[PDB]
Amino acid sequence: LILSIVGTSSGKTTLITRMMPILRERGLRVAVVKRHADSWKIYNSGADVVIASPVKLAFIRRVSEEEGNDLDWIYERYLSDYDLVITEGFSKAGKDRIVVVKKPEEVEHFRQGRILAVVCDERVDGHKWFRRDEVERIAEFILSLL
Amino acid sequence: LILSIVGTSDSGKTTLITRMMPILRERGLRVAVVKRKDSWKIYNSGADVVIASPVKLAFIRRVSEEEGNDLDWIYERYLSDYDLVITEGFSKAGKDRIVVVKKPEEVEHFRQGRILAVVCDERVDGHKWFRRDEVERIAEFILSLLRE
Ligand SMILES: [Cl-]
Ligand SMILES: [Pr+3]
Repeated sequence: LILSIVGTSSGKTTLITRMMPILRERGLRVAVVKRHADSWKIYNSGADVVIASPVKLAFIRRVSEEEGNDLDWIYERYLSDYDLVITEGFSKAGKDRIVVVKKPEEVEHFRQGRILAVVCDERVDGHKWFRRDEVERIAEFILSLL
Repeated sequence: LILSIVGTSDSGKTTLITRMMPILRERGLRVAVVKRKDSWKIYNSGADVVIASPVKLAFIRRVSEEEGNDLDWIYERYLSDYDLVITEGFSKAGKDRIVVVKKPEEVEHFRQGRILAVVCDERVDGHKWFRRDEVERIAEFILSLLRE
């Protein structure tokens, strides 16, 4: 499953990070794609880099514009083994999304794909509506989607 | 093809790699090097993380210790479309290697795989030999082995 969590400036991050223990406890492997719209010397010289450590691996590579803006390429190439892929932002990709906002009027901004739910403290009309701190229920909602 | 750059000077390995890189790349070779705040928060919470931008992508992910130590596992997941993979270290993995040392007798400590050449300011016996400065010659040597 690929799902976008989108909305206004750090409410999105808190939701993702707070839901994460619950999603992982159910046995999901999860990746999060965040778009920005030494090893540096090596990278800067022309090489893509893997940095390997006992418990963490990092891979930094040049991509063409067409690759870097292509969510489904990124997924097919590197994330095909994951149960759940969540984007933070990547709204233009038109994936089904959860919209996380401060004010209900902001929801309107994010109709670039299908709105599965809205997370807001104030009443949101016209959508399935979760309050920001209902992390368990929102996680359960995502688990239902699969 | 995976080539290790091994030896006694951390800085001299890294310098040889970066000086050679523009020459290797001008041949339209695709090269990768393997070496030993919100995305950090997401990572800590238990997600693997992709940071995407129009021309650069970073994939940060949890591994077991054996996976992270395993060059072939890394090659498969990540590196199968490169024309050349360079390793900075990983001497004990036994890949063919270029050995970069200060003193000729240090060469003896890097015999875990095939020694293709030795980089040393002082002449070394029993191996193909370049000085530290001969970056174009060492780069070409690497291009040559690729074409065989
Ligand atoms: Cl080494
Ligand atoms: Pr309710």
